[PDB]
Amino acid sequence: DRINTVRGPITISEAGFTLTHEHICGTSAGFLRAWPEFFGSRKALVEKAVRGLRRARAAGVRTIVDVSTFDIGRDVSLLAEVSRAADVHIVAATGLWFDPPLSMRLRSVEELTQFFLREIQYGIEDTGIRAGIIKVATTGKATPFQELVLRAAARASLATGVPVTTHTAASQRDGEQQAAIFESEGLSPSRVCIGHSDDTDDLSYLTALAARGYLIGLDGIPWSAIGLEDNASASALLGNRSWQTRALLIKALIDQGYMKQILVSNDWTFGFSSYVTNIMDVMDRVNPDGMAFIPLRVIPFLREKGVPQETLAGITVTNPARFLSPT
Amino acid sequence: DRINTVRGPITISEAGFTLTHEHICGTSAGFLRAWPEFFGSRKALVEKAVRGLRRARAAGVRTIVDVSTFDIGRDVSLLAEVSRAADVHIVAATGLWFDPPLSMRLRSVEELTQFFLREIQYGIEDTGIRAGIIKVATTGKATPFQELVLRAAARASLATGVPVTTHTAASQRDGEQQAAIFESEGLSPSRVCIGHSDDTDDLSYLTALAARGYLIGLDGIPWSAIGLEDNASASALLGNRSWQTRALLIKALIDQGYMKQILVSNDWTFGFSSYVTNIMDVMDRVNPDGMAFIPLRVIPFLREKGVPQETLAGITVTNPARFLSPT
Ligand SMILES: CP(=O)(O)OC1CCCCC1
Ligand SMILES: CP(=O)(O)OC1CCCCC1
Ligand SMILES: [Co+2]
Ligand SMILES: [Co+2]
Ligand SMILES: [Co+2]
Ligand SMILES: [Co+2]
Repeated sequence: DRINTVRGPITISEAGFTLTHEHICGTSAGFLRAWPEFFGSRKALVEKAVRGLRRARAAGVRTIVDVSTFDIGRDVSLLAEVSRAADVHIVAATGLWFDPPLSMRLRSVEELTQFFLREIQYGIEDTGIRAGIIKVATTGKATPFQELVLRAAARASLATGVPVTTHTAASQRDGEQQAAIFESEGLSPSRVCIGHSDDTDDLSYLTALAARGYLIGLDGIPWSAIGLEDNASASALLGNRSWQTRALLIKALIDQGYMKQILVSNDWTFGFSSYVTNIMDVMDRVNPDGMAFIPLRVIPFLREKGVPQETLAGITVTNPARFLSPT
Repeated sequence: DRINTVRGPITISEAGFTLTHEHICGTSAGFLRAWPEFFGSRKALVEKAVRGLRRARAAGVRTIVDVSTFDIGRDVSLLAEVSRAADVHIVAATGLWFDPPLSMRLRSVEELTQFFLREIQYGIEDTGIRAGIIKVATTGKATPFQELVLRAAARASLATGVPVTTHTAASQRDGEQQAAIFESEGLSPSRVCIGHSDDTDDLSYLTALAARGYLIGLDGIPWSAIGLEDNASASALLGNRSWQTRALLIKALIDQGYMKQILVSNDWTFGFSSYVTNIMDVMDRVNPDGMAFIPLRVIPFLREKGVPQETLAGITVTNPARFLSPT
């Protein structure tokens, strides 16, 4: 009923339309403070983020969950500033993604548990801002360290009730390995979202996880490099599957009785330094709507395909509410 | 005429006895701010660092060059606080070591040149504290990215006059490849220190580089894991060669007429998170003197072996002053 946001505790009824997997900035630990000029300036990044979230709010969005971890360069002070200026609730994250520095990668499962617990129970850095979600990641078969992160995430979740959201290489069916590891720790499937699931057309994989109680993250609907096959870097990241094909997976899962298991988002950002230099400009040209892509283009598309507004309201309001609530 | 420290510009004479390769904290970008409890607390680390530097000061040290780069988790505000309370000048560093995150590893030579220049000319983060040295690294044959860092370092040094200091896998003769890359950029050998040179006994390698005008960094004299062969992690880090063996390389270069090419240090720290958890405790047990090891143990050892006082004063005061001075 009460979740932690970057502005403090709010009631779950106030969350409303929620985008479950977003980023204010896709960067690296300490990078934004050390080289803000990469993004023009910190002020330019703040202004871009505020304009984007205000446009998303005008379109219907009330809350975004920033799944940026320590290693994605999460700066909660930036999240707080943007949240207040745009009047959009932002849920901060803990956990580790696939670029942890030596000081993180050499740690034991017990040490990582205390770090994730510190960020949820005490606060992130010296801000007092508490995390409301744990972000973990695997890119194919889990490395010994990634297995420790998954276990530590599960132990932190059981102690606080806070949910776990994942990054997967969906074509490699990573969700199954993640699921098995979470369940070996006693974590309930209802507290986990298997993300980047829209990167695959394998419905047998998605429905099986959904049947076990897992939340399915169809979280990168506008990600498409169709038309830009000459740009090798944009093709490798955005993929060659259309926004429509990704959006039709939402309909496919509703039609198989799993409307309560779907979580939708854009996996968008306002700053991107962890890849090639031109990537943010390339991405903004592909999708000028940004985070507003879900209520402006995806919801009307699904209404046109036959999905009722009540089901779409259930996926964007009711589902994230149940997922984010500490249980 | 003036060297930039964490407390502002100082004259050449104010530098005095200088330790050319040290660290206040050996960590990772953003780590100290995100998990200060790893070091007990930030207050505990500051207090330990201030005591250790005051110990070094009473023994003769007036300046240390903290070669902690962005990726070693350099926190210039921590450096400034410790410097003020201990009354020991600290020269901060720019550059990149062997743990760059995605946002750094994906950058071009031009972009990295602008980052290093920003840290020398403008300042580090939002502190206004300017770096007075560029730290780079290779661990065997240079990787494509490490070659870009060395080139960017050379271009940054040529525009500012600030020197370059390196980390080497000395047994692999890395200094020769580093030298070839620096010289191809038009960088003068007198502006470069080939560090970790005390990790090898190959005198023909050290003398050839010294004859070419390079400064030889015999920078980790107390590093020895003799007596603790049971500790796999400490053995792989510190090595099996004695401090005496490392210190006899200073005498060996003085005997072959390269007194002017020697830079001595401890490569010590007060906090260490980029390795195994108990490493700082193990290191403090091996060498309780810390940064005071050079004037308390190495200087009297060399005095007993036949090296005169004016020669040792030349290595510890004159050589660093000439190296650090922007030329
Ligand atoms: C490879 P991944 O989909 O995690 O990349 C993310 C893209 C959005 C910013 C954070 C990184
Ligand atoms: C031999 P290496 O430079 O990796 O070890 C250092 C120890 C002090 C902190 C920075 C790292
Ligand atoms: Co991801
Ligand atoms: Co993401
Ligand atoms: Co080193
Ligand atoms: Co060092």
